[PDB]
Amino acid sequence: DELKQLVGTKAVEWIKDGMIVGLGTGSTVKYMVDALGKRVNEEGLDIVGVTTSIRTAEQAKSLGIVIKDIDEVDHIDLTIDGADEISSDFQGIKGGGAALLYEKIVATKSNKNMWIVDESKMVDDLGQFPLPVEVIPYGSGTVFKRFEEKGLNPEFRKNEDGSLLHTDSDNYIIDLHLGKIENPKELGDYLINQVGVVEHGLFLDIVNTVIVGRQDGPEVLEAR
Amino acid sequence: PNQDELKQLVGTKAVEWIKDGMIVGLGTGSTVKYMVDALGKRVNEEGLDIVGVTTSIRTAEQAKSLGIVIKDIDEVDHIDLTIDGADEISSDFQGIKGGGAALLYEKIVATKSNKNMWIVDESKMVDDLGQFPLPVEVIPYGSGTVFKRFEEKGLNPEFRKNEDGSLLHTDSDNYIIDLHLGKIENPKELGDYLINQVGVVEHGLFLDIVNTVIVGRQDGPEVLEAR
Ligand SMILES: [K+]
Ligand SMILES: [K+]
Repeated sequence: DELKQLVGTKAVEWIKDGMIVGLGTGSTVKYMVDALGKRVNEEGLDIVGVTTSIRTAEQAKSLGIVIKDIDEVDHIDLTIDGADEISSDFQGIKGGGAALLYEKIVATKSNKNMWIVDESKMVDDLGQFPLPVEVIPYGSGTVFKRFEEKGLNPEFRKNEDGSLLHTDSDNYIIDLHLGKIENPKELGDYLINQVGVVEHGLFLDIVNTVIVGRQDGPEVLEAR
Repeated sequence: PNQDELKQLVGTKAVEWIKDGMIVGLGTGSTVKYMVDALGKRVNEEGLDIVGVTTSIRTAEQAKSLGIVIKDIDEVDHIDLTIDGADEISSDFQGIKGGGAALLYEKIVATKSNKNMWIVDESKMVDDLGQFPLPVEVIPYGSGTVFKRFEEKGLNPEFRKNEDGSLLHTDSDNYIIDLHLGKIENPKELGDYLINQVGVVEHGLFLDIVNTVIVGRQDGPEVLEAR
């Protein structure tokens, strides 16, 4: 929590008056949103937020931040979100919290993307964290069998009570337990070209800046 | 009229490919309607034994009303043959589908199927695809943004509406944007672009899929072996 809070506080230095800002999810982002509300309510910062989730929208609105729908703004200047893993090549896995689709829709509209993470999220190669894939329910068992045959070690995502998780768009999630993803661009191409795959959790050539929480403070890394 | 008679002709001709014990994918549309009627006849009046796998809620409603057994696609381990319609078939046997808004489940079923047969009246045969607007199935969240990207890309998009003017919802509860492209000279490139767009679930280009086409002509059905 200590690392998350220094990073969330540092991140809001990137926000400028007049901006439209995408706000992501996670414990790390929660600290950032609190520090953003601080600036809005003490320093007169004027901005509009777009969020990847309800929980964040409700937090931002309780702080007096104006939130609009994605299709109500003509651009997003900067989106600040967390990540489940970030590799040495600055490719990400996201959607551990099941919102990979809306996260990618917000990221794609955004001019810049910043990810804020503690040190434990930085890996050499992606793949220890299971890769989520959003799948149309009808035929999802057959998609699962294709993934099993390819060697991707698929598992359907469950709610705490063991029922199938349904996403915001009413799809299922299949997590792939891959171990190591040496070629994420090849895997992403395979996945998106499978019938019934709506989106996957590889966020490739997206993040521009990363802020990493280390024991000695936040470190800023430029990706692209 | 003449067009209904051609659709009737190919729908009746198509059911000859159906044999006892097959698992058959059932398409969607006004031509498929005749085929499902013909299949029902063979089931109820000839004791033909098969299992159907549907591509839309409409087709399942028709098949159930006829006593055709329908199984979920994930309850069958293979599909022998799928018989569906098409909005356009090009001279190299590529298709546009989705005029009936069922492109996604149509493509899911076709992909499981060992063989795919399309049944059409002669008006469906084109040299190049594209006069018929290309349907694209899109996630609702962010779909105005997607629409604007297509507009900027010069793709002439239009959201699919019901007859009352409200937005059409597909069986999976997505929207459809039809693209008024006029002529599509490189459909593989176009398919690749569309599927790579965030928020696009599936598109109506059905490339290197169809095996057999039955075309209803003025002098009868012509069977074309595509691949
Ligand atoms: K896909
Ligand atoms: K897509």
